[PDB]
Amino acid sequence: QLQLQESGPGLVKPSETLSLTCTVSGGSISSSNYYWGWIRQPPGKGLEWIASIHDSGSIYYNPSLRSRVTISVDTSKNQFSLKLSSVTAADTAVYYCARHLVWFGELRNNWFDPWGQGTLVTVASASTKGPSVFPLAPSSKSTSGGTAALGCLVKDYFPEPVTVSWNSGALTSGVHTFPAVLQSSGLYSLSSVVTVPSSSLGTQTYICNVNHKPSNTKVDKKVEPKSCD
Amino acid sequence: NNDFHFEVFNFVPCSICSNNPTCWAICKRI
Amino acid sequence: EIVMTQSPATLSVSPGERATLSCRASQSVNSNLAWYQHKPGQAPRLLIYGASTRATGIPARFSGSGSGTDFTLTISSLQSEDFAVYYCQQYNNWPLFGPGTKVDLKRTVAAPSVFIFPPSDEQLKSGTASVVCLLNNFYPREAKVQWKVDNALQSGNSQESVTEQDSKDSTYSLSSTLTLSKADYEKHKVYACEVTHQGLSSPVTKSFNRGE
Repeated sequence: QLQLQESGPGLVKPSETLSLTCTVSGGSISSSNYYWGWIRQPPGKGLEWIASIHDSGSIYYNPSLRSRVTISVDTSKNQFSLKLSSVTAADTAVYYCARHLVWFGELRNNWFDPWGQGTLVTVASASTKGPSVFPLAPSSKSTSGGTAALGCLVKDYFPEPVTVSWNSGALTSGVHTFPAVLQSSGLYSLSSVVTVPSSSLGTQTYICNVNHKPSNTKVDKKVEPKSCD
Repeated sequence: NNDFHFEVFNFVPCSICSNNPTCWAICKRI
Repeated sequence: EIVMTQSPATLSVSPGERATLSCRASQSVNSNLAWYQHKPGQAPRLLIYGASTRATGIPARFSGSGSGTDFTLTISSLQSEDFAVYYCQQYNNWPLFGPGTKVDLKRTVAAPSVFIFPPSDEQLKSGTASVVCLLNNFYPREAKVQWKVDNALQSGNSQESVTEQDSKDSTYSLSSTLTLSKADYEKHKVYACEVTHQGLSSPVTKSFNRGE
């Protein structure tokens, strides 16, 4: 089955260039009558299409972005890339790669099917900071019935995003990872919580796995009940 | 601004014109 | 210049009824109109193209109708799974998308479970104390969370974040984080989180004393 995977820097300094690469697998880009493109979505704005490229080297541009877009295809490694010059904060967004069906036949074809999962780009004048991870310890005060709540607190990181898993992916039922909030410090902060059978508290081990890719920070924090004295 | 701006392509590949006559005017075989 | 609008911006829909939903174009676009579904954190998915044509792999509950300037996407027998944002896209000249409309689910009111967490000893080493209070699996989204320290209410020192509407049971969760400094976390002793909400007959207060 056809799949697209973006990869590219979480963080890029303003007045510089952003480059992303899509790696298509489960189908070949050449030879193929399909264009390959990038769409982006800034936080709390609509989707905006950027450019697409066809195996033949034909390039379909959004005109409002054309002057700043370089888009290319490496037919052998099954990869097309986007380069966007002189970026501003207006360029912070989730960038998706997609297959672009263009056709000028009987029934026009000008859509994107299917898409990749997006990658968050951030344009920031700043430096990456990795998170500090703190336990949200179970207590008598974090139980209701026979269910207990515990979690991790991922603080002071930049930029987004962090991924949080529990027990290296084993535990995924009852997990709630909240959207990051911006703090006054200018950094993000998040918190992941899971509800588990309180009968299991002292016997099952609960570890939160935090991964902040833009700074090669990985943290595993075991979550035990806070010394109750 | 409708009815197919081909001006927003660098060129148009003859391969996606089907029978569209206006398309076949600009396009380019490869 | 074309311009795509959608209405309503957001829409709450009982599980099972039909959500009827619209896209409008400034000039006309004939039938060069697609619709996409975008569940949060997942990839967009083409629902319909041709302004009426269902893409392969799409249930017959989702149909598109319309032309020129007025389109409509309708989801009959709406499921909880369907909770996401829907964008339309015109392709008359080139790809332009609409602002999107968020489709929320309705369900019966559900009171939150309230849990509270004192700060980690590790964080207190650092100079800041974060107290967390959690409302789990409630409906609807609106909830008042007030902090009290020594029966002293607080202001401007707390932050919340709410999860996406759960695609299974259609609920929400919320976390409030009261941030203090290590010092004044010690100048006080009772940390309380008061919750008021539609599922509760009266407000409820989870609290702990420092050190149990």
